[PDB]
Amino acid sequence: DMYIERAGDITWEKDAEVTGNSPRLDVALDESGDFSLVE
Amino acid sequence: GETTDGVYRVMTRRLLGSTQVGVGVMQEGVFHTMWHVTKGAALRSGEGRLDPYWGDVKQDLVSYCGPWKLDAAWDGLSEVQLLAVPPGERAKNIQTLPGIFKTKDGDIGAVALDYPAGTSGSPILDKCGRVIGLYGNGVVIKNGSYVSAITQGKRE
Ligand SMILES: O=C1CC[C@@H](NC(=O)c2cscn2)CN1
Ligand SMILES: O=C1CC[C@@H](NC(=O)c2cscn2)CN1
Repeated sequence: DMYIERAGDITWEKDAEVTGNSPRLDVALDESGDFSLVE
Repeated sequence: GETTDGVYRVMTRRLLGSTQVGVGVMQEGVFHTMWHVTKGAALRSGEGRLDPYWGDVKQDLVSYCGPWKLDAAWDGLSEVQLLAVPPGERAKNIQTLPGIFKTKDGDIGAVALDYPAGTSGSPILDKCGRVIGLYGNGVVIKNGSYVSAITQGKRE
């Protein structure tokens, strides 16, 4: 049996940690919902 | 059960201890998560039961108690925040400029942030606090890193 527990409000945080790059990738999506790289 | 708007952890007691299998969003009385988190199974919220209402394996999304309510979209230019809810750890916002998944059916925003699999379903927000999609379905790139699509449903 799966169950849910509240973890917080959904709000934008001013001055949150800023990280991560922005890659532009060629991808395919199959019928099972799995993404894959097209190369 | 608890029906207050917000981000929730999706837990299971079937495995060792209490394990977090994912995350979801409660908005307008509907619970929204990724299909791979629950596999369409019923959910418990205290003494209450949440039954699936809509789901789609290809989109990897599922809603409970009602139709999908989230319809905000990434504007294609601005930074966003992943409100990551990792297993056993506090909710924390991480700001990032999304990249792009280019497909034969159109372009989708993508976030290059790495978290344990049990973080799937954490919401991605715009500057107005609107949920523009869920984190947790994507790809592993050439350096072992993880890049998730910004997955959004359709409000009927
Ligand atoms: O066309 C296809 C490709 C593979 C399979 N999809 C699933 O993974 C699946 C089906 S029911 C739950 N998952 C069935 N359909
Ligand atoms: O929410 C998320 C983040 C981690 C991701 N894990 C992987 O499937 C995976 C396999 S190899 C690297 N990551 C799943 N979804």
